[PDB]
Amino acid sequence: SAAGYDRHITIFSPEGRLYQVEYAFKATNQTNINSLAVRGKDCTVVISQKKVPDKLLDPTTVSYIFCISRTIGMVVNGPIPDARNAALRAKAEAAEFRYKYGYDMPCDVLAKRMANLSQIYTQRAYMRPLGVILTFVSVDEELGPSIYKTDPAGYYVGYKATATGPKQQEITTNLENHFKKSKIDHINEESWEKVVEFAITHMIDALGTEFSKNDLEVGVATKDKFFTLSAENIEERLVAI
Amino acid sequence: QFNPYGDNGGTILGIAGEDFAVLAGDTRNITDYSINSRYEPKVFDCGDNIVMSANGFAADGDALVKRFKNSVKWYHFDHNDKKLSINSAARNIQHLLYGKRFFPYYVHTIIAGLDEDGKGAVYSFDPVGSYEREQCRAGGAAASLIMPFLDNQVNFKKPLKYLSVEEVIKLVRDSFTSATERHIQVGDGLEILIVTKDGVRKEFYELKRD
Amino acid sequence: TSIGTGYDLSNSVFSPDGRNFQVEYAVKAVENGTTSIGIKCNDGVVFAVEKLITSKLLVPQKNVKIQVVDRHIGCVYSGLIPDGRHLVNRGREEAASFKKLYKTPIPIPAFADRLGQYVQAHTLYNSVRPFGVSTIFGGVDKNGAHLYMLEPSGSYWGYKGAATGKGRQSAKAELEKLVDHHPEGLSAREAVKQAAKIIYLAHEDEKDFELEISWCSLSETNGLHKFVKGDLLQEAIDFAQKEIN
Amino acid sequence: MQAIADSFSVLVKELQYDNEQNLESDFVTGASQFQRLAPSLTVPPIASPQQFLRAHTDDRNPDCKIKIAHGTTTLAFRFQGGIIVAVDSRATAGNWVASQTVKKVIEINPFLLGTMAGGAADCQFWETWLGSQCRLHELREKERISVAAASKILSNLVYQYKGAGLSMGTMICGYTRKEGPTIYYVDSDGTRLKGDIFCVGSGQTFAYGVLDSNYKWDLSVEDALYLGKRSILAAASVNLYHVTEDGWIYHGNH
Amino acid sequence: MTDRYSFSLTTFSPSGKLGQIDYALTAVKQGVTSLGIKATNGVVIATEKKSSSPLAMSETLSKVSLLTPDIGAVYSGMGPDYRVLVDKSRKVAHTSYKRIYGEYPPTKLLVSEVAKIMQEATQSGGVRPFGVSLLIAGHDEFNGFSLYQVDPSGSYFPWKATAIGKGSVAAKTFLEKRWNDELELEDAIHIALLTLKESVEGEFNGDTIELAIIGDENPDLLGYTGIPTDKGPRFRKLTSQEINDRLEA
Amino acid sequence: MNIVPQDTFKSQVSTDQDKSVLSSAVPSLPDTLRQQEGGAVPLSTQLNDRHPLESTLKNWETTQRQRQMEQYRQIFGIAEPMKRTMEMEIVNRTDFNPLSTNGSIHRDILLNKECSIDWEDVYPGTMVGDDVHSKIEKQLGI
Amino acid sequence: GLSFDNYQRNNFLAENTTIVGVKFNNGVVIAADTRSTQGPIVADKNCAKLHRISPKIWCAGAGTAADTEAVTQLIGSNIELHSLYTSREPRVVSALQMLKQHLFKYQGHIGAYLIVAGVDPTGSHLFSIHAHGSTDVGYYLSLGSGSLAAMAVLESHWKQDLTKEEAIKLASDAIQAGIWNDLGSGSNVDVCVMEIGKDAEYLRNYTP
Amino acid sequence: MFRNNYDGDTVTFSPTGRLFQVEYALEAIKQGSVTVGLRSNTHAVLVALKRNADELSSYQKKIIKCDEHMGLSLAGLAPDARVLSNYLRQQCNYSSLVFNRKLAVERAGHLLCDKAQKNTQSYGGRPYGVGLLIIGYDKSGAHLLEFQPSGNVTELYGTAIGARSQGAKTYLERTLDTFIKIDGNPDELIKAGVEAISQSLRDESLTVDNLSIAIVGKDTPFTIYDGEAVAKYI
Amino acid sequence: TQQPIVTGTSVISMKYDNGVIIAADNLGSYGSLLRFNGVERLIPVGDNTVVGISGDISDMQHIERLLKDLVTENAYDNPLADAEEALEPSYIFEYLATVMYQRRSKMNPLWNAIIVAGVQSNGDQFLRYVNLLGVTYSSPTLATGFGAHMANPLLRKVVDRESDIPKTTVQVAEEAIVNAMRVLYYRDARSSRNFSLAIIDKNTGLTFKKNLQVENMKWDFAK
Repeated sequence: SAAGYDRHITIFSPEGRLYQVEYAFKATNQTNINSLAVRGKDCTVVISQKKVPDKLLDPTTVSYIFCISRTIGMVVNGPIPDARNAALRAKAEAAEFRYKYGYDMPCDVLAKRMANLSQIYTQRAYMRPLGVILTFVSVDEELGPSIYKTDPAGYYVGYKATATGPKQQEITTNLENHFKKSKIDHINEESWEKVVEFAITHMIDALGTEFSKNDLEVGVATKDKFFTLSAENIEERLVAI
Repeated sequence: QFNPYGDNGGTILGIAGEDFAVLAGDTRNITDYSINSRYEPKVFDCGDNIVMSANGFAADGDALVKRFKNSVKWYHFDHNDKKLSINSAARNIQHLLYGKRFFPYYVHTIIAGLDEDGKGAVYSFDPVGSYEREQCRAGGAAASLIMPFLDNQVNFKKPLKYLSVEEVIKLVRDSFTSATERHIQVGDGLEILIVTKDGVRKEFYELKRD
Repeated sequence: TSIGTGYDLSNSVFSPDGRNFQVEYAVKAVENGTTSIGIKCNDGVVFAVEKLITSKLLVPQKNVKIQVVDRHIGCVYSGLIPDGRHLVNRGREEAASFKKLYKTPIPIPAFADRLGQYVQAHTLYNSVRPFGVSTIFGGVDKNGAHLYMLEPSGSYWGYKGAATGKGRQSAKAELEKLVDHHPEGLSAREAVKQAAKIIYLAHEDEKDFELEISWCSLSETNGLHKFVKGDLLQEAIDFAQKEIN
Repeated sequence: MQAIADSFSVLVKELQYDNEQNLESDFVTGASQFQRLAPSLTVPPIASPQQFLRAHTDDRNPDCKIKIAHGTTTLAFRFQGGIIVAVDSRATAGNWVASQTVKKVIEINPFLLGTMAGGAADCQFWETWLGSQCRLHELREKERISVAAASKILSNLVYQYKGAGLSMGTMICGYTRKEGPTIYYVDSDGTRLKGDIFCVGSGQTFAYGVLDSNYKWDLSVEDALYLGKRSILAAASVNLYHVTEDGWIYHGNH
Repeated sequence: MTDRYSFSLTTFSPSGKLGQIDYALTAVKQGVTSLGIKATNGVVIATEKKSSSPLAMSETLSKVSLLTPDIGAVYSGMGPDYRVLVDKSRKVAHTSYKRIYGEYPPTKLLVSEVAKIMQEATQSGGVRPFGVSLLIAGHDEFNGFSLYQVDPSGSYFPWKATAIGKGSVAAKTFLEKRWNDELELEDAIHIALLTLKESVEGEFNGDTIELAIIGDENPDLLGYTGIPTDKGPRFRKLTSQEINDRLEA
Repeated sequence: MNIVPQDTFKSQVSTDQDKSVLSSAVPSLPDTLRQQEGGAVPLSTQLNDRHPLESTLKNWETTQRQRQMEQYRQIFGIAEPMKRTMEMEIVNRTDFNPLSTNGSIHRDILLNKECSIDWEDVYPGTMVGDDVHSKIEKQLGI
Repeated sequence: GLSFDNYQRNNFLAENTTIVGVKFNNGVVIAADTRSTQGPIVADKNCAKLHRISPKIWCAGAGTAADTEAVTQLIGSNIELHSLYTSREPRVVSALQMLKQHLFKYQGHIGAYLIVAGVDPTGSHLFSIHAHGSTDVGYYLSLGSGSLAAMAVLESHWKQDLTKEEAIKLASDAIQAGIWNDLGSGSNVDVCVMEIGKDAEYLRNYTP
Repeated sequence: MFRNNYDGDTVTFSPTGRLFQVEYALEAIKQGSVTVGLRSNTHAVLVALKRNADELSSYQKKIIKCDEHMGLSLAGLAPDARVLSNYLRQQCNYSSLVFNRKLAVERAGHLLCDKAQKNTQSYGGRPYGVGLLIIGYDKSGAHLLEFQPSGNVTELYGTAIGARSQGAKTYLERTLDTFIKIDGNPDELIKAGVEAISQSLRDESLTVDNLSIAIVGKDTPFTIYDGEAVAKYI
Repeated sequence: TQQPIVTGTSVISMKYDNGVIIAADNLGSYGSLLRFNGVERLIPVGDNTVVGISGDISDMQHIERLLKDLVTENAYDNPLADAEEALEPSYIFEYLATVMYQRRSKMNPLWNAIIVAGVQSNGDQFLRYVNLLGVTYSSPTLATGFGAHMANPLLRKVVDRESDIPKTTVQVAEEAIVNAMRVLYYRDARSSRNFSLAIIDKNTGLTFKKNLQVENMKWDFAK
């Protein structure tokens, strides 16, 4: 661990590392849930795991998927307070971009903006990074289906598909094997329902033990709108193969 | 361009006696041809046996009286409820008026009370703070009608020193009655505040036009 | 480990495991407060507080332990009294501003989000301290009845039943039993009786206590937040005393 | 951070009482308005305050007009052991009776005198302020202030407001051990002139000629007083002041 | 008040060394290898792409950035600091030079601006030094081609050929044995590919390494025609197909 | 919710209104020598004959920022403007570079002006003062 | 930024072209005259008035010449920085927004009146921009002291289906009418053609 | 020992969840002398025992007048007492000036709580360390409030604060029904207060020098008796 | 503002033995165009106070917002807001007059004339006037604009001094107000036939009558 300083603020250790950033990274696995993001031909699908062990909770109020703009959706890995803080700031960023430049904010530009803010947090002494990982999904009017991920260190990158959580390695390996088999960097289907079913199947075979309709959360981005599915829609998708 | 000033047309008079002071004013508030109100006092008891009047633009006079009363409240708070003397009040009012040197109050101010020897005292202020102690001061419309009437019956040089309070009240009433007869802005009532060692007493007399 | 040495002297510091120990210490401060519960019925909410008796010198009507944030929003809290008062004032300001701007009472989730963001902003800098209070609030809006619980970390959730304070374990067990025994739902009067019973059962610590209950229901109070009159409170107390003995 | 929260938490704005200056001027928070060594002057919050003030200062009620100091003759000179200051006390009557005689010369200190010759309020206010400044300086330095320093303070102050609307011409007369007897003239334009003989008034050429006819450095006190009185009488009863190292002495009609 | 200041985060150790700058240099030395080679007709700048997972699209994130049409840069160290400094350099090229003189700055002056920005971070009360090292290649009319290296402390030096990162010493020796005054741009590209071949542990193909050149003007990249005096950009980033073709040859 | 800046005129004046440059001999009067403005510039001259657009240009960005904060307060709550102001204040307070006047990179990122240029950026711009110690005294409040 | 020094001093001392834009089925054309006048005197008989905000976004201005040049250059710098930041081709709407907000900030004290044409991944765009910050869309626009003759020519022979050649001819004819019938215009005709999916073609001294 | 590590400032919780600086500020009240407050349906009174530095010194002022209808008494630090009394005076003055309205006692208590809570959650300052007893008469009748510097205000019929105030509080509890009904007789209420404060005396006797009294009521403006004015109540 | 655009004409008010009566017409005029019909210019503030405003309509709506904010802030957080801690007419008038004078001193006045009418908690009648200059006064009869020259001489016939107040019933005062409104509709070119009236009585409370029309108009003397 940090010897002297580096236990409070973000300055270099003798090894050239930033311990507070790494600890913020470790803070992202507190919720112990997983999320997956895949691209279709004209849609992008994000599927997140719901865990509600408490019987006194209202399940409809538990969600880690947020709507940022008309076309952009976001999934957060980490504690829900920093998740909501990040969601509000992302909404403000997208709206201000639209006001200032006359056209809708693309997913990758928003990811870069959030990453620059994270860089601010990693360099300033009196600011702490947010212990969350952000994944933005959309169907950009130029780049087509898009998935971009940002982390507490300020690093962001785009993905053909991605997975994040305590069990991200298994899902990543399964996706890599599937893409080796199919030799296509996306899913060849004409409707987002088939893509959602494929993502559910991938999640089931990776995590194991399956789930019901109340243990899952699905968001789908098309060229016009990003929308979150309800419990009945997820039940229909589970029933339909 | 917006004009922030106005005129309300009153008449005030302050007289210093041997052991008393008198401040009187007409109670009619008008807007240049119309009667806004027939009873609107302009002479106010400010505490510590000090009476004040600010004749002219009514909003400015109300603001000045409000500020002076609040300042007197803080003076009592900060100095163990010490009585504010008339000369100290005059200096406070001078500072209050000169604080608006480049945006002045459009008023003529008169204050009355008793000095540290118990004798009557009246102070008159110019609109930007210049002030002096006087035996008798008439201000506003019809002052040119009121001062000669007083000088015709009083030797300020019966001498004013030996006059009683009732005689002064009667003389003020007579001068205001004559001014009401001769001037279209004077009338509808006269209010007189008298300051003596026993405090402040109020008198009201109806004038013409009801 | 409950005590993180070297990482528990500043507010906005991550531990090597990714934990914030000052927020957890505020949580421990919350866990010592008085027991408070909230129950959500078919068309409203009920709040119950285990008040501790005090000297007779207190004016009886000027010391109430259930705060009215707005005509449709009521809340209780456990922890530090000044922090609870501050958060209630912030909630009242937010509700008033929303009603002024949008000419309608603020929906409960929007109020919860604003309060949660305000609480979360106090875990970001070393010049402030996390709130030492946990709050159970709720009410009725156009979408129905809502009950929420908010924690010092800024985390909040909607609940079927919520409990906080010293007697939180027994109260939570009773709330779970009540939820299990009524899959269909619950009514406001049954909710009041069960709230009295749960407050009475949770008490375990030589000191006499009184009870406060509060309603907010569409059928009973026309969607407004009200206290309990003599008759209903006495009936609930009788039911609770029968339950205990 | 909590102050920031208070700034964004929702009557006071319309009253303009969120500004500390407005609260101080109305005596809400205390009597700090009467505690400023440098007084605060209200200015109209418009593009042309000077034009506004000039237009509104020349328009009906005689009692609401700014009082102007008498343009009557004022004389000052320094003969051998002090300063003779002479004014004419022929006051002008109006709609008032004076309890006692007025004075055309302001007594700044027991050792300093000034003359009005301009706007009465400006001269009275700023010479009282100058007396306060001189008192504070003398307390600090444990020595009487030089006349040059006091005149320079007044000149700097009036120059800071040059063109705003002030009008004042004053003659600062003093006597110190290091300087001797000194007379300065300070104007609202920022002028500051040291001199031996000053004559400012309606008719001052006659008084200046009478002085120059019979002026010498070897005048005595009685001779100097007589010469000043005669010069004032030639100009146009007469108030006299004799300033020496120990202060000023006032003569009613000597 | 005690918040009107904040003590310096970078201080001298008793030996006379600034510890934070040394730790930033260590962080640089833990980074991926990048190199630059200066020839007679151009400059080659190269680096190794890295990926957290194979599912990442390596083309979205580029370690090679155009600062001006005639100036490009590459890195070793921490990526977000790179992004911040590149945005700042692109802005400064316009605010300080092009809006004043109507032309883009020379290579050395832009390097100086970047180095000043980096130095100001080592004398501060609330930012740590940038933990990154810079390679800037460029061309200008009165100086020809140039290659510079910028350190976290803000010191910059011109190089005929150099490398930074994890495999910097071996790459430096290999470039020392393989440089001369009469090298050409194609020879420099081949030498750069050979040098990078010794540092990449995984797949050495066109989708895992990144190259760019400062060479001759490319009028086909201007986007408009009609002005004979308007020179095209001299900065050009080689595509993956071109890198694969050069590797096969 | 202001677009054009409003309430830009002074309402009061005094000879000690500039706390940075006050005479030590007469603390109620300003120090003309250390002002270094030509020596013949009374404060009154600054109250008249200004270009009408100068106040609009000088306060433009602050006005837009305040409108944005007001919109955030109306739509998001108190916490959002509070956090934005806290971030900006921390960044501004931790920066002290007496030898340079340029804004920081992080300030530009927070202001969302990473790739924006205005005439203030292009045009950023004695016997006494203009030294490091004057800036130290002004920054520390001593 | 821009200074206000010596404003009072200057007051004290005092007290003592044809431009057209046309739209065709696959792009836009912008044309201008080449006469520069410092009053009644012809300063330059061949002066370029078509200015480049970006390689495929061009503009031509009237009003205060220094203001037009400075505003165009500043918006070009902003557009270049934004395009680098987003790694995307600049759009005409972005330049329009930047110009509109910059002109609205200065409350009409910057005397630049512009015609802005361009192509981008969303298509072809033509806009008019006023010095006070108002903008408008059109299919054909004219500007300058010769704008009425040019607009008469445009109203004579404009239709929805126009090829590149017809659009170039029509713009050239409008500039020619401005040249012949207006004293401020004359000399040569400069053209710039932008098509969807091609490089911009800048033809200096097209007809003469 | 473990408390010694977590009591540096007011932005630190101990591992058990305790804010020790606020507790110390609360403990600072015991260093001040005893004050008693009580009221009935018509009048409210305060009684204070004053202390002197020595024989040659004067006695400390324990009762401060805020407005013609409201006042308070202090127990604890002098600077915080001065600050809070001036703040209450400013608030009353603002109410009177802006609305021509008398500031309510409940409003004053809420304002004091709001001002006191701020210093207990932000770094750079300290919590207040004075308890206050506030009496007033307004449109809702007579009011007595107890302000604790943690940021708490309670409304009571009677109370006492300061060193050894438990005896006076016990006496007030025992005889609540007696003095709660003393309407229209100020002297009886004042004597009840004096008897209540007599329970807190230890080797001390009330004199004309160390006793201060204050009263407010329906027709009685807030009035302070000192010196011989209290000789009749001894 | 610096010049009114949409305006209302006149408000007239009178004291009687047990309360006050106030009235104003429903019209917002756009220059000489009678543009808006249906503008309520009497604002009830609580159950004991009515405020009548004439002049600029946007400034009037701003004043309405201020009054609503004042009412809402009264209940924050007094539980006795409906009890003895309710707002008094004098409080409202003091606040409004302070605002008007402060904005006059700011060279940004609210171009309005305001009458506050109501009953104090002790049963006294309150009737006060303040304008854009901050000039305030009281009288048994009050009016703004054209009413101040036409309606006031009529009403002063009924209540000429303070001793006439106890002799004046509510019926007589309402009849006088209605007749004055009819005269105003006769001789004011910016007037409306539709008006609203409000009675504040210390016994019966607040009665707010809307959609009142001038009736019994003599037009038959044409020739």
